[PDB]
Amino acid sequence: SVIKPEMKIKLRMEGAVNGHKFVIEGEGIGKPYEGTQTLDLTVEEGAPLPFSYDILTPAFNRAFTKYPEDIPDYFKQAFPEGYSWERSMTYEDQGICIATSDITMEGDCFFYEIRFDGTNFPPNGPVMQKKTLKWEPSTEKMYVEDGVLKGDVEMALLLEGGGHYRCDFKTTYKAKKDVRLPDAHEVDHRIEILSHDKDYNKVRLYEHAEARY
Repeated sequence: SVIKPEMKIKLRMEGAVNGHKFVIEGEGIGKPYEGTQTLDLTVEEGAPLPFSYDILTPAFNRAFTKYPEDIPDYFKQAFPEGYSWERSMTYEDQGICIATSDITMEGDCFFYEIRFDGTNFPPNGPVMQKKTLKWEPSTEKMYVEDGVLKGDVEMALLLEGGGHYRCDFKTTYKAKKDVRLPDAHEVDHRIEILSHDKDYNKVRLYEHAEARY
């Protein structure tokens, strides 16, 4: 098929959180049909990041999802032409992020151009005080609306002092060509920062994702 069993990834994210501009370069590799991938990410502008890196990690490609044969795979169908997504992330303390990504393919390599913007995070909140530990595993509900695919997922960041910091993700996924559309289903996620240097200038990031009814 067009999507090979092993695919490389190159990316750039440009963004700003509470007005702090940053840029991150990324390269990685994954297995699209097994729904796994690992990225090496490097801050190239705006170091040291004054906010929690975890708010960024889900912005760093549902092509990397294990899809059963009887659910149409919106994402792998979309290539070689590719697809884009747009996402709002509404945190429980009125911090808000918006991200977009345009995903293309050249050979055995995905390319992402990501924009990430976040505003209104409280100065003593867990994002600006870097109190987050990891995202809890999640279940994203995939559904069709306006001829495209949407995903809604209730997210929670585990916090240092125990407790959780919650966020509602809404994503719209837009294939660049006509594809077969699935029925409502779910995608189970696990995302982990495997390793990082002190200020998260270097980060190694892993996701596993699998679709089902």
